[PDB]
Order: sequence, then structure tokens, then C-alpha cells
Amino acid sequence: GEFEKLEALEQLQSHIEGWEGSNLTDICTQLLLQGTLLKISAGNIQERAFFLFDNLLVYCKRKINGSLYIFRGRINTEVMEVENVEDGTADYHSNGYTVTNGWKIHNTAKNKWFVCMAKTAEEKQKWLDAIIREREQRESLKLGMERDAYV
Repeated sequence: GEFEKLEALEQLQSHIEGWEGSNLTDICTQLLLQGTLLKISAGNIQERAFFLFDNLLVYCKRKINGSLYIFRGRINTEVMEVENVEDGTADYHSNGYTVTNGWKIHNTAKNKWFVCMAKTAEEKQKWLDAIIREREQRESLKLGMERDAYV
């Protein structure tokens, strides 16, 4: 059940070297989606492993040693905005490269942007659907709590 998923979070995290910040078992309960995406940011174009948990987005560099990943960054999804990018778009946000099957993520706490690109339209849709689901579940929990605190 829930305890088993907490142990699974601890194990998952054990495959990530150089973790920064609070532990997954303190702030997450589930993994909605993981996968490799091309990440384009001000000074880098590289593939990253992305993990979307309830409340958190993590991205890593792909690396008996259990390390598979090297920590690169995390975003509290409460301060994450996402914006679609239409195919064929090329501008400074993608460092002039043509984006297809891509979208933008805004870390509003650090005011940092980056572009994510999947390899296929179906993969992009899986990511957008998961981002929507993570936000909807989180908002539902929050509004339920506030409603019970209010009435």
C-alpha cells in the first residue's frame, strides 16, 4: 500500500547521485511519469531523465553501485508553470533550434525557463496529460482541505 510506495520512493532516490534538498519520502507519495527528454536551457542542450512525482519535478543526467542518475534539478510543482510550444517554433527560448513535440517549463520561484522536447507526439501528450493530472490531484487535495478548514 502506502508504506510500500514510501519504500519504493526511498529506493528510487537511492539510484540518484548528488541529491539536493528534502527527501522524496518527506514530500511525495507516487510517481506519475518518468522518461527521457531533450532539455534546452540558457547554457545547455542535453538529454535529461525527468521524474514527475506528486508535488515535485526532478531532472537528472543519465549516469554493486546502484547509481543510474546524477541529480541536476528540482521544481516544486506548486511554482511550476507549463506552456505549449507549437511545432516549427524556433526562437531564443530554444536557442534557435526548431522545436517539435516540445513545451516550456517555468520555475517561477527562481524565474528560470527551459524547453522540453519529446521524440514523438504521443510521448509529448503523455507528459502534458501527466502534468495536468499532477496539478489536478494537488489542487483537489488543497481545495478539499481549505473547504474543511473554512466551513
